[PDB]
Amino acid sequence: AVVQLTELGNGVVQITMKDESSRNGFSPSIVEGLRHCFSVVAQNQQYKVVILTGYGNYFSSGASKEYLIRKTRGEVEVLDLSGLILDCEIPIIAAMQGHSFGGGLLLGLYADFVVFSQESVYATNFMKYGFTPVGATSLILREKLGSELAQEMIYTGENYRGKELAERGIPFPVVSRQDVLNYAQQLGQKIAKSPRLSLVALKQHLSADIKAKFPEAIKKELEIHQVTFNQPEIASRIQQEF
Amino acid sequence: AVVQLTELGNGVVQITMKDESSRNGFSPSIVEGLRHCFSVVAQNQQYKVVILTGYGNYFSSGASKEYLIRKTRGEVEVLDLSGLILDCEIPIIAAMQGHSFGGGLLLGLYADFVVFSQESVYATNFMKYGFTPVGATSLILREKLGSELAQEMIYTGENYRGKELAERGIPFPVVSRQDVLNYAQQLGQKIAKSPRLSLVALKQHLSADIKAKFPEAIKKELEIHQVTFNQPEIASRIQQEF
Amino acid sequence: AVVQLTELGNGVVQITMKDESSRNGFSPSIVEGLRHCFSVVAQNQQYKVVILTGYGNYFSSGASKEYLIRKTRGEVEVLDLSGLILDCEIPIIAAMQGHSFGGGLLLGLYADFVVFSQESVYATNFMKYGFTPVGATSLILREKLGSELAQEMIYTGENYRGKELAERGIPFPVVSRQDVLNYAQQLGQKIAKSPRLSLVALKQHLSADIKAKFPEAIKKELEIHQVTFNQPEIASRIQQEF
Repeated sequence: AVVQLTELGNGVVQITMKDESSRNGFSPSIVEGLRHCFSVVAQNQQYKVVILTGYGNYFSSGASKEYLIRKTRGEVEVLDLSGLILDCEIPIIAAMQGHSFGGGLLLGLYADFVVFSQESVYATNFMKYGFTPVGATSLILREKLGSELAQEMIYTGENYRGKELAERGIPFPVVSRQDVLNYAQQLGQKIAKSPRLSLVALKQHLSADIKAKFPEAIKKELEIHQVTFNQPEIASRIQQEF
Repeated sequence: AVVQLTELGNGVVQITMKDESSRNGFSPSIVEGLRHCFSVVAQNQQYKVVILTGYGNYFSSGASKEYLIRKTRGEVEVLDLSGLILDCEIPIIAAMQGHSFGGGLLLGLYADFVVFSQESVYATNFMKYGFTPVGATSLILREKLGSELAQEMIYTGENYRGKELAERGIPFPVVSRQDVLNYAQQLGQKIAKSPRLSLVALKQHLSADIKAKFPEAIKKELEIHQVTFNQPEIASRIQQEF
Repeated sequence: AVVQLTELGNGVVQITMKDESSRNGFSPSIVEGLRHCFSVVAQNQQYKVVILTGYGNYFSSGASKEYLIRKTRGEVEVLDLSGLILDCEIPIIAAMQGHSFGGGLLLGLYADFVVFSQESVYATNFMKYGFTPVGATSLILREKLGSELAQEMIYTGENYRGKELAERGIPFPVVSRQDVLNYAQQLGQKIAKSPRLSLVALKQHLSADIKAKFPEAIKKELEIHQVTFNQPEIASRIQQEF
């Protein structure tokens, strides 16, 4: 119920994340709804484009600070949602009409096209808490945003408004929040003019370089994360971010 | 006669494409003239820079729609003009004073330096007709234009004015059509100040990464093109583009 | 004495190059001071960030023309200062408050973060004299500046003001000379908020791709440099640059 799939016509579908209690964080119901909605897409051979979007002021909050505290005590797994986006056969547009944090930003950046909101806040959060990324952050961020913006965003963990990112020349559209989904929907109908077979073939071809590097990047980042996350001072740093 | 080589001084030469009947498309006379002019360059050890340019409102139209229709019926080969640019020992400047479409855009983007016209139209056409690129489009476009502009241009097949491309921050000069060739000629004399041996050595060095990936990229794209081009609905899509 | 290390607080240190006789060129005292100051950093496990900076109107002049003349006669080694920057365990910010030429520009571009001065002049000098780069120039410049700016800067050897580079959209900050060091110092304190272990781990991770390509790039460029540098006309070209 927190993640709904709706048909927009011409094989364009929308996956909408709405879990207001967690602010579209990676809650159990969000992860279940995403896996369900994307498996529905996988069974359907008529769909051509997916637009992934959130609700209100939120695209995706990623892992909560509560989750991170549970993790310092080894009570919870590392979540890897990359497969859902990466193994989807058809192009995905991430319409990030609201804020995206940590794994929430990665969730959008794994997509084939990304639309930012001008007013919203975007962050690879990890180093805000003093530890290194997971989810092949380095690979995807350097590929999509360029190495210098990626490097600064990764080292600092700091928050960037959509408009600040445009001003530093990211290749993605950065429009007003009320325009984000509409824009994605227009781009979606544009792409969906093509035969589905060509869209599937093209996506596989264009993704091959990143796809080939991904398993190793994921494993390497995790090795480093497990070391840096599990240092004594980390729990207290997380606490100071509440 | 449709492709002429002229000496500009200081080892800078110009290859001018003028086939008005086909609009500088890949006509038999254009392909013959290009192969001839570039083999002339290959024999000459005095030349330092080539400026490749078209006529009037056209740099290069690539394969005609008529050619594509002949191709749906297996009457014509896939044209691969990459060798002519890629195997040239000396730097080439593509002065694209007019429109460049499909293989015509690639023809310019294979060059070491590229100059765009503000008013002209630029497209990787393939997906306009519903099928995937040939000629290592993905490789070259992502390398020269960045992955996000490349991806959008490849998925859509749509037409972009020089000025629209500058506004989205491509690293190439985008000047008025009447300025394109002059600009290329000035850059050409600048480069030609260097010893020819250093120019040849530097070009080989800077090209090595792309050169190493190229045969595989070419083969892979062709494999996919042969599948997507030869689907039943394609002939009719081409027909609707006349 | 020409290179001094000073502590700025919170594990941020500054390495200041001041050899006014050579204009911060790669003089014996500059190379000795750099090696000393960086080995001091290597022994200290408390430091988190280094800011590398020059004096007055100069960051680094690289190899003098006098040195190059000695080199045409085989009297001097090729200098490779890359190790000092590349083997430093902690992030380095190159605050290039003044001009940087040839190996002097590379010295800064090897760093994890780079700040340019608006008014200063920046050049990969090699081809100004008619010969090819050393120090993995192609690798680092294409990675940090993008292939098209890198290519033009490498082919021409020409001089670019900080402000000209910003106008062509380099991802680095380009601020007034009086602001360069302050800016670097602020960025330095920002980064130094993180645990040193995470900073060391992250730097290694983010550097791995370039680090893996570097020995081969260095060797390949040197092979080509040794050919192009040692051609008969080169000594006279250097002479005309005095």
